[PDB]
Amino acid sequence: MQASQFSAQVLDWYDKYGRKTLPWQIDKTPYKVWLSEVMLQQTQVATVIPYFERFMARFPTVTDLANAPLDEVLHLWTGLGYYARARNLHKAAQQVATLHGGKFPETFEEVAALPGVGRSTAGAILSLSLGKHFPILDGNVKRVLARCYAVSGWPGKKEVENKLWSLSEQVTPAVGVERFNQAMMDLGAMICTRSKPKCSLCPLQNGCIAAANNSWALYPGKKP
Ligand code: SF4
Repeated sequence: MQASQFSAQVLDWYDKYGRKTLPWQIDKTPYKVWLSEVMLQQTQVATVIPYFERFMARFPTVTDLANAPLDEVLHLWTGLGYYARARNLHKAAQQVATLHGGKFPETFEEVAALPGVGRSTAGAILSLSLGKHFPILDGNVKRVLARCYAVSGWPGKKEVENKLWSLSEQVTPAVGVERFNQAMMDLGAMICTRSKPKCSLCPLQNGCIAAANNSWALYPGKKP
């Protein structure tokens, strides 16, 4: 499907059905988007929301998080699993307090230099909170693009992951990037699911190659 048609259909879909009232979209900031991206990495949204709210009440700024004892951070994380995320979260807050005056960095290289933050998390923080023109590629997004454009192969191989980053760059627009990147997370979470995707509710169904051939189970490829 042509890229300009892809982005316009995703944006029109988000206008009419999209998630717009999550706590981190009210009065968005880079701090709020970073905290939400780290909690969502290995946890589903319904579980994350109460934890996000308790972390913003206790730590209203990144300096408050940096100055707190690591044990108080681990105690509030209890129940989220995957505690390396919490240890990296605290070190990253200390780096922002120490190197950047307590203000969350706004350039890609400085954001991705934080522990716990990779290439997709960095572009999510800067596109969603400030409107910068960066694409994302988490597991939800990988599945939508690999099925729409029939990208087989395991994304654990570099050549395959690079093909997926190039497709995400191509379909991600500059006008409406904040809406588009949230919409691709929503589609991958709620519509183009791992098992039996809901293609009749998908705004890409008229041009998706997997839907034309009922071949969604081939994309992305699995570990060989
Ligand atoms: S039409 Fe179906 S397989 Fe294609 S992107 Fe949408 S939900 Fe996924």
